[PDB]
Amino acid sequence: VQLVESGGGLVQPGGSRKLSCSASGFAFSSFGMHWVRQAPEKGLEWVAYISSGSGTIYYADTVKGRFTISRDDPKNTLFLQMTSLRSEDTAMYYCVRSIYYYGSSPFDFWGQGTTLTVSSSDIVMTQATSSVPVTPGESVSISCRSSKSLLHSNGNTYLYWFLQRPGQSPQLLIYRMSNLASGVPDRFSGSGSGTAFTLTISRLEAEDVGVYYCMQHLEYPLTFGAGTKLEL
Amino acid sequence: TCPMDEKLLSTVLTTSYSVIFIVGLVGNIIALYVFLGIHRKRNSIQIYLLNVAIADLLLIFCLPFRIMYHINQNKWTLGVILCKVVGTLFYMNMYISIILLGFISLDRYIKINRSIQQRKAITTKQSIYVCCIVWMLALGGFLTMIILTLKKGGHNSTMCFHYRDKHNAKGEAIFNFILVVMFWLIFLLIILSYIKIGKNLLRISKRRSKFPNSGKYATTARNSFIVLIIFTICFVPYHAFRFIYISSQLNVSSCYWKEIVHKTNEIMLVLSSFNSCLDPVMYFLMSSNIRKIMCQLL
Amino acid sequence: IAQARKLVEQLKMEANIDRIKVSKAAADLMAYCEAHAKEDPLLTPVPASENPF
Amino acid sequence: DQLRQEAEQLKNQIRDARKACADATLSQITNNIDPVGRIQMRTRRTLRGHLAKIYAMHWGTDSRLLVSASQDGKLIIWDSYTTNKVHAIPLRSSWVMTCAYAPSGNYVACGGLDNICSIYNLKTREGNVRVSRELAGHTGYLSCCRFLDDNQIVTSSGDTTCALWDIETGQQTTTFTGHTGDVMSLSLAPDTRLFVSGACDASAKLWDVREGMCRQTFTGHESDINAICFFPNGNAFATGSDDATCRLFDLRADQELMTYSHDNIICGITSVSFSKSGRLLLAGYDDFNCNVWDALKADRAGVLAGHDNRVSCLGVTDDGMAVATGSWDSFLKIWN
Amino acid sequence: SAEDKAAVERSKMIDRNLREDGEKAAREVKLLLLGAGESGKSTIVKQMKTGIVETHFTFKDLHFKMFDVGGQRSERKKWIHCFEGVTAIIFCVALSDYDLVLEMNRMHESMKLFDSICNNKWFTDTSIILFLNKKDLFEEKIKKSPLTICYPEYAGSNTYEEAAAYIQCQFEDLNKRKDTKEIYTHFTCATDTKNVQFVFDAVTDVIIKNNLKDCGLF
Ligand SMILES: CCOC[C@H](COC(=O)CCc1ccccc1OCc1cccc(Oc2ccccc2)c1)OP(=O)(O)OC[C@H](N)C(=O)O
Repeated sequence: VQLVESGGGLVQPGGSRKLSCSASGFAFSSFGMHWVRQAPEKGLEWVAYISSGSGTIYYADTVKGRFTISRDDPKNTLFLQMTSLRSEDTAMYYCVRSIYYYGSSPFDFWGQGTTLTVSSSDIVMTQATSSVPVTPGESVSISCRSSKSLLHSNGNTYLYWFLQRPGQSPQLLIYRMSNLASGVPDRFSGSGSGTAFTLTISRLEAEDVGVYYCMQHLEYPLTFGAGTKLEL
Repeated sequence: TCPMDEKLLSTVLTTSYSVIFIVGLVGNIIALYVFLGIHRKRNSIQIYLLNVAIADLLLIFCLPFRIMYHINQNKWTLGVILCKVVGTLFYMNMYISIILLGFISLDRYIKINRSIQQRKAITTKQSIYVCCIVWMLALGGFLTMIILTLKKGGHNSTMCFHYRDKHNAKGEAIFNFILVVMFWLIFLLIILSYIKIGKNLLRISKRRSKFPNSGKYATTARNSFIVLIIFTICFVPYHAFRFIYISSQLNVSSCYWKEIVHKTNEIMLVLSSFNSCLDPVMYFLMSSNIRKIMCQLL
Repeated sequence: IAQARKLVEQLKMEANIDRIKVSKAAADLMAYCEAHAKEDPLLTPVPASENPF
Repeated sequence: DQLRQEAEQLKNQIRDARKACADATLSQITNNIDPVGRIQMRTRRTLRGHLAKIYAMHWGTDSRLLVSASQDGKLIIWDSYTTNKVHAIPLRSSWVMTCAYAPSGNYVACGGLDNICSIYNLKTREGNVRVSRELAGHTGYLSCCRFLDDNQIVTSSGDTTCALWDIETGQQTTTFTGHTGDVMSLSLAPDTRLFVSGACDASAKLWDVREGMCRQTFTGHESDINAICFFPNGNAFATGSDDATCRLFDLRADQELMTYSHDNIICGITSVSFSKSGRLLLAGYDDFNCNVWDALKADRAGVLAGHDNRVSCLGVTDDGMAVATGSWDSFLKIWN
Repeated sequence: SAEDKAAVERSKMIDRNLREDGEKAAREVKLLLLGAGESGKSTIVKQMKTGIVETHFTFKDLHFKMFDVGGQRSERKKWIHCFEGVTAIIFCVALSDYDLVLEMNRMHESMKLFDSICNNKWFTDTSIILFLNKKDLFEEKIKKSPLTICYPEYAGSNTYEEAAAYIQCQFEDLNKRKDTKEIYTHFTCATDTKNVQFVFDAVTDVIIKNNLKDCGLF
């Protein structure tokens, strides 16, 4: 599975750009698709979502009506058409797949992302700190809190734990509470209640360092946490 | 209002209406029985024909008031309310039957002549949809016309089913004219549909690509022609004369034209209502399985 | 001489069987159905609060 | 003749030994137990989308996911709670007669008149359901595929024999022969140590998956056996034939425990399953309906009345919360 | 509920694809090929162009799926109902084996097989297209072997036409639902390429008959 983005670069304010996401290695027509963004050394921030078959489209309320989402299923290409760009739209954009049925992991694979530089109600998720130093072999517990109780009437708590290693793309670790993603070592675990949530890492190795993120789905818009960076 | 002689007319109307009433009652009861007791699954045409049977049953239930009125003294003993109820109900049931027969002809044409393999037998949904639309429109028109006539119309008397002027009520006259023209459109649709069905069945039978059941196609074409002829002879003369009925009924004229107009209208109503009794018998006779059942039981 | 040899060998294997009789084995099903009666959601109707259907 | 006489005498003395030591019938001991009354179940969910006869269904191991096989070559995975179609799989052969859900939920093996058991992988990286492997080697139609684990499965066939396969290699690991008719059903024991298969020769046989030996033989029906399943404790099994008689046999008593027939039913049994406690034996019959027999008193303590065609398949969840029934009218109904 | 709202949409898309597949599958003709083995069904299969063998072919913008179940070697009582709903049953019978024996001659094998299939409970509204193979061989054989060997009640000259007509009538009399279903007899040709045309005509007549039975005039 390989999602590759293009269209990044430097643009002047007031212009319009187009970002392409080419998929190769899976059934693009059966996957809903999210556009997410991350400001330089600030944190992740969801942009838009388009369901399978281009039926449902959701935009972030901060940018709603100013971006456009397009899909090509006979070509397996995702388009984000951006109309007007301020000084805040500069960021790294990621193209995430998401398939929704009973038991699916809808944030499994993330794209490599593309960079964009522009010259010069909603649930709140807050993470405790932003930098925690630790040595290998020591269990580390990270925590974050939500405003609403994410535990829906279904019994499922829509909490997602992602990791971004330095220089790499985000990778899914937990998708509801303790459901490990595909290819993630069994040392990670997650738990919590309602609003207070903890990600625990036992037997930490050198490759586990990076920025951890907690996100809620539960509703649109999707809101990310501050992002806790583990130091070593 | 010339107090003319009507004893012979009363007798012939009474006898003919009684015969039509009993024949329609027995035929529509049998049709209801065969459509409900033994028919588990229904297609669009069967739903349409069941609704036609219901409408004919209501018209047959309306008829005994007519026969009693015509036989007792040619006068209406009860109040004007029941007279208006029966007068409107008879005509609305008749036009429901006409519209549904038109729809039967149309969907038979689409199912026989131009249908290639099937339509997965999902045409029933639109069948109940059209049936409900037609029935709701019919009851709405019935209620609005009866509530207008009973209150706004001050003509209350002890005579019913008699000739009346339409100067005080012109909306009823224009609505009757619209009903006649829409009936004529439906009849044109029916005649084209059944002519095309019959011609297609005759050409299929005359091709004779196959020895088996090549005579059943000719039988079906003959049946299509027969049902078309029966509908025509039952309905066309009445709506042909109703134009003259409306023309004479909306302007002042001597009653010498009026007695023959009223007599012709009564005879034409007899012809129209005789279709209500014929209709189930056509389905019973023209169905091969039902015809064989009748032959083996008798 | 060897067409039904496998048949008779299988039948002989079906003779030396640890025979637990019908009264020693009916009580087993009885005990199993009594001990799991309350956990069966169809033998005894479940309250509608926990019912997912 | 010598072999015929020897077989006849073996059968005669083993039957005499089985009958002579039998203490009493099931009813003689279970009479004093009070009945269950009437098991009134209502259709909580109706699953629509199959456009042909439904021939098989299997419950997921989580008591929430379902797989169903239809004659139009479609294999549908439903979410039983919300009636959402989780998966839709186009089969290569439209003539599917049986199929099953893997105990881990990662696979589904399914087949029929094509002599092949096709195995599909659900938890793929591609987002679809790919065909994992085609198991071939049967010369007659296939019935009752049942996964043992992610890589081992037993299938019965019209070859008068059953086969234990190895999905990693694709080769028939073990072959169980001895039936003299089309083996139409099989059921895995709860403990994955034994299984029972009923055939068109009006007999069932208990076979060992590791030794491949004929452990037991069971007779008593007059016509071909269509369905079979284990009691949840793994010491009994119920068969249903075209005779319109359901029979419960004990694996250790070697004699039929009880008969589940009534005079009014004339058409045979199509499917058989138990409730979680082993108290309510459900039997989907040929006419239109399913009967809920009290598996201890042999009384029809409930009837599921829907299914305007023949009921072809039954299923009870592992927790027993619901029962899904599939019929020839292309409708799956869930009852609770 | 956002995940559930996407799951409902996915199920709706799946259901619409299922509806499209059903619409496509209802628009094709289903034929069940049956015979006695030595009836030369392979010749019919060739002229159209283990377990169950499906043959797909298009003729005059009509799609045909013909299912051959000759390689099943199992009891038909368990899987014949699977073919309830086929447009037609194409039966093949050889005319050369009226004298050859398999005990009992093969012609009675074919006749009793035809009687069993035609009167099957799952086959009441389905029509049968009957094919008579080995026309030239049967014509040449009867010049030295009388048909009396097969039918002792037959009384007629040992010519091709009379014997063939008698055989066709004998096959016809096996039908007991003379008004429900219909038997469609043909004599197979080699170089004329007319067998497929006969099958097309027969299936077209079957479809027309079903439509007429639906409409209510017939
Ligand atoms: C008040 C006495 O009425 C009976 C009769 C006069 O009848 C008419 O003028 C024709 C019927 C008619 C026309 C216009 C509006 C309503 C009418 O009544 C029936 C009706 C009700 C509702 C709907 C409807 O049409 C439908 C349209 C679409 C779908 C379904 C129905 C029709 O007077 P009387 O009995 O005195 O007889 C006079 C004379 N002998 C004779 O025969 O006309």
